[PDB]
Amino acid sequence: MKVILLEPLENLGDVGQVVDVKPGYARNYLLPRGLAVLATESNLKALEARIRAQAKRLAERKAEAERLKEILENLTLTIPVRAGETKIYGSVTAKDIAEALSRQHGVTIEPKLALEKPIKELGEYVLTYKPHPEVPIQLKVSVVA
Amino acid sequence: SKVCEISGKRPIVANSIQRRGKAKREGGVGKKTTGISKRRQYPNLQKVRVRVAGQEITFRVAASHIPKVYELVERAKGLKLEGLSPKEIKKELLKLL
RNA sequence: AGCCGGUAGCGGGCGUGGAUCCCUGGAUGUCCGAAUGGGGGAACCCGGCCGGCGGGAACGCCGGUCACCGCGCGCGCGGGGGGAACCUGGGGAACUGAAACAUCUCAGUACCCAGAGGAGAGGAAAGAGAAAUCGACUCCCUGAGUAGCGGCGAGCGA
RNA sequence: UGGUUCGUGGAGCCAUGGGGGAAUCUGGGCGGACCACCGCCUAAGGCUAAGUACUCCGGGUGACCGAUAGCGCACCAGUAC
RNA sequence: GUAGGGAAACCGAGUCCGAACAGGGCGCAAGCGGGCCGCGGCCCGCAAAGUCCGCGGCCGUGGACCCGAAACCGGGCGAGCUAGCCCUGGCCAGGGUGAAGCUGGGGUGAGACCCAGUGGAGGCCCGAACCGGUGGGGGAUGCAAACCCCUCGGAUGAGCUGGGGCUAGGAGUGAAAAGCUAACCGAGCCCGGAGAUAGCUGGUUCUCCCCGAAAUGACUUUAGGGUCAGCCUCAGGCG
RNA sequence: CGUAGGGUUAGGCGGGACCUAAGGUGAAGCCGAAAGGCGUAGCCGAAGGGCAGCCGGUUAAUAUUCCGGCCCUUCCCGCAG
RNA sequence: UGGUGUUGGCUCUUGGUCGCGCCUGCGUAGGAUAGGUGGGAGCCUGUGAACCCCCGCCUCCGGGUGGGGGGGAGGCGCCGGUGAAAUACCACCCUGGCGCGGCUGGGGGCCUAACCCUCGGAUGGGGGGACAGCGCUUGGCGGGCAGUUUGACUGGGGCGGU
RNA sequence: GGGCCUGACUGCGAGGCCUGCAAGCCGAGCAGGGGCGAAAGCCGGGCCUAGUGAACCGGUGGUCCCGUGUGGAAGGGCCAU
Repeated sequence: MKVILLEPLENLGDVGQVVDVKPGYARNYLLPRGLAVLATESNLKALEARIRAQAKRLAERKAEAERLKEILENLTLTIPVRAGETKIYGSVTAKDIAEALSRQHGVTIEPKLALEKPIKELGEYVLTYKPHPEVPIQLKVSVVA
Repeated sequence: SKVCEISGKRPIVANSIQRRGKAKREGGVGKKTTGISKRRQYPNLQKVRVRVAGQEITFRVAASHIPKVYELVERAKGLKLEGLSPKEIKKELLKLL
């Protein structure tokens, strides 16, 4: 009959999917070996509870995001290093920007952030945040004397 | 075979009627009963063996109720088992009926 | 106003400061018996633990206590056996009747088993069945030997 | 298969050993195959007095018996044997 | 009971078959008075359909007049008899025959094998206890519901035996006789179904009076039994 | 045979407080409409194993039992090794 | 003994079927091989023309058609002709077949994990294995056993005869 | 021997034979619709007496009589076989 698979399963389906098998398979393979569970009203729900909960946790994730989309892309950032024409007297790793955005208009997030190496020249920059999948924030940053 | 531990289904006595002749509905002359005798019909008993609270407990059940075993187990998760004897688990289980 | 059973007698006692006798309650209640500490060829035999007795360690006797199963949270509570019929349920014949016999009949009777109790079963319609009806169940009279059932036989029978 | 008057019969209804296997009132069962109307009733949990049966036991009464009768036993009988 | 006819719908003193308003089947007619009164108006009595109870004769259903089977079925009781097996013990005087093996010797190349001695085997021999039961006689209301005298078989074996155990009724057990399973086993006993059934046999109890058969025919799983007819008898009616 | 009264004395004999045999019963477990049928363990089960008393005297009636002599067994406490 | 339940996984080869992918359809006539009935006056080309070569499959032997390759602005239909039906082209369904896959019926092998057996050990290993065992049902064999039947007349019964 | 014809009728049936029952047998006549005959008339199988089988249970045709709340239907009834 119908079962809810706990794991990915070859030619049946992805975990959580509900597939229809012969009861012999279910009862002597799937159920014993924690591979799938019977599709009863009582855990047909636990399917949807997990679903609903998943949807909402992502909803807030696209909420406190949309905060960090309007509040960000809506300011700037100077850097109080020194500069002898070009190239910086200190140098800003994103860990600085971390604590740095956490400084001026301050602010705080958690790095990552696109600074594959730390900032060695000066000038006009706009660094790729991405707090959450499919939600881009370009962010204005200036490096000044 | 005894009685199904879930449904209480148990052998019944029933007649083996032997007939002869072409049925009326088939234009024949009628059916003639050439013998009745007592027999029994059995529940289709089988074995279900389930692990419950990390213990092997087996039911002897009719086929018409095998999934009832499995419904019990599922229901039985919310029960204070461990580290019971196999016998008292089974007991506790049936109580869920 | 007598009395110490049916019993007299030997040999001794009691009773109108109320005996015998009857009613009620209570006490005692050996051993066997569901029998239950264990064993066993029923009324015998043998033990553990705690307490007492004897000079009492060995011995023995006294008192308490100790089976198994089902429920509850080791401890409680229940069960067990019996009962003339009566009751329900699980099983269930044959003689015989059919002037033979196998379907049919005797009969769901006899009987076996389990359970119930002073009764038991049944019991508040997924009913009846033709009345714009009735309104749980049981039980009696009737319906009715009707409707029907039936080697449309014997017979069975709402 | 059993129950019912129903012995396969046009065989429903009730119960159910086997296989298949729903729905929650615009649901379901029934009114004797089936269908359509028109009606009836709400299955798959349980309890429920009384009216009923019996007579070991007590009592009352017999156009009942009267020791070969009446219980097997009027008596030390479920005994002697 | 008052309405019947029809399979029925139905119709109804009629109804069914039928085309019939032929024919036919099955049905339908009510009493006896006497009187008042200006022919029955209709009283009134008497009788009756019918029915209810009592009584008696007979019939159905029950055991159905009484006694009697051989048997069938259910539930129990029996292996203290007997049969087999299991456990554990016990018993078998004495005598006789003299296997294999060994030992010595003979033999051969070595052997076979021979001879003696020893040895002490065996569902071996004779014969008590013990276990049988051949033949005859006896016994025959016995000493005895299986006995006694004489005679006979086995008697180290498939022997006999004590004790403890197990297997049972369509079942046991059986070196097999359908033998044994508590003195009768072609299916134990006991109790029950049960008062089975008995077309068969027997028995059927006081007195007087009247009458008075049959032993045939038809049919009959009938033939010594029955149904109808014939013959007997009683009551009412006819004459 | 009737009525009466007397008579059966054990640490060592027999059996029990020891053991196991067939079988039986039977925690565990299996099985069966009910009754109930099975079942390694254990327990029950003896005329088998184990286990310490001989000879004589006495009574109308008991005696390896009472008495006499000689001789043992176990359990308990103690002492010593 | 067939079916079904207990009974499950994976391939291989065949059957049935359904989703499309495709190509197939041959009287006379009619340019040629017209499968049926709708839409049809236009279609095709950089989603690059006739021709050219190789092959696949079709063959009723003349063709058809898939692709490949060079060519690359070039080719078909309403009309017309024809016949029972007329035309490219857009459909939809056939007919027949090839391939994909659903769902399954036969088989063949393999698996293990139900069942079953086994193993000083075990929520385990080894073996059997979806068979066997068992439930319901189907049909058969079936004195192993059960209930019964096995006529009457009759110079007794039987036999014969009726 | 021939001609035409289907009375080898359908409704009935007064009255009888025979007879335990059940059956078996004969039948004139009225009606429907016919055949042959000029007609009188004859024809309800066969010169006659054997050539048969009671019920039950079923098949077919017709009938449209019952039809389980109602319309049907299932199934039966009646007539034929």
